Amino acid sequence: GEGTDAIQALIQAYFTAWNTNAPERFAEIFWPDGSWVNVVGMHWRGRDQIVFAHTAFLKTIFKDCKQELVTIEARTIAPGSALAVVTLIQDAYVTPDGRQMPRAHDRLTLLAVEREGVWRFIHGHNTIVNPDAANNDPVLRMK
Amino acid sequence: GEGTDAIQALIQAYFTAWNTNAPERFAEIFWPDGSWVNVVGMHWRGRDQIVFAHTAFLKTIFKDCKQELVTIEARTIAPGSALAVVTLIQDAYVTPDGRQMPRAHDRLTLLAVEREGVWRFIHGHNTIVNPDAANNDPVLRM
Repeated sequence: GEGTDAIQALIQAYFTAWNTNAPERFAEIFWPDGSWVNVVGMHWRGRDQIVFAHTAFLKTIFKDCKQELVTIEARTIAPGSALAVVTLIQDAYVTPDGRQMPRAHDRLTLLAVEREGVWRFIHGHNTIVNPDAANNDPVLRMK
Repeated sequence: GEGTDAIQALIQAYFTAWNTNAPERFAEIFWPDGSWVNVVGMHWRGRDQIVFAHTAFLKTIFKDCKQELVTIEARTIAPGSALAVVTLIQDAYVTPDGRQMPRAHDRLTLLAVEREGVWRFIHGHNTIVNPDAANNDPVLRM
């Protein structure tokens, strides 16, 4: 449906901006009242914060760190509202204080809402997938 | 507002169900088409999965593990849609495989939508707050 197609396009735009180190391209895909929560629990309030932080980290720790889409599971949750759970593979990187982060899958929630016929992101929330934990997911014994 | 009041009540109900080990109460605060992403990136699809997993972990690794609400930052994002970013303090616990997880703050997204006058959660996503990383938050430099 419309929301699924729209959020897929927004996700592609986000990844292009990330991978080409073009953080000046993020603002146009978020509403001003957007929010974000990153992999270490930093909470960004409003688009300007989202963009400032994305820009800062793409200049430093993520300047050579590519992200790769694996799957997008997008759905409409209400008229004018689309939710996606994205699985990506992120390159290894070093934190500002020198900790080596391994190449890993991330699990990213993205939410897009439609206003005046136009879709943009309103929220993102990212978590690193722990590969040591995955086989103990209880839903694997259902059915 | 109305979205923020409705989601505030759902959040209190979620935490009460967690802390009192009453996972049978979760089914009533999620829509059937809900989803969830936990602190280790496990992705649950549909309410039956969300409740099954919450129940399994509350019976085992989280049987004595409380979550304390610190702050709720809730807002309307569309008519009938309310988004909250919740800060909570989670007790230490041991993972199924035997790793010790320390007491920590978590940053939890909760999304509620209204259908026929009733609100329930459609999605949740949780991330552990890394206290070592926090001083690197670029927004502190704006």
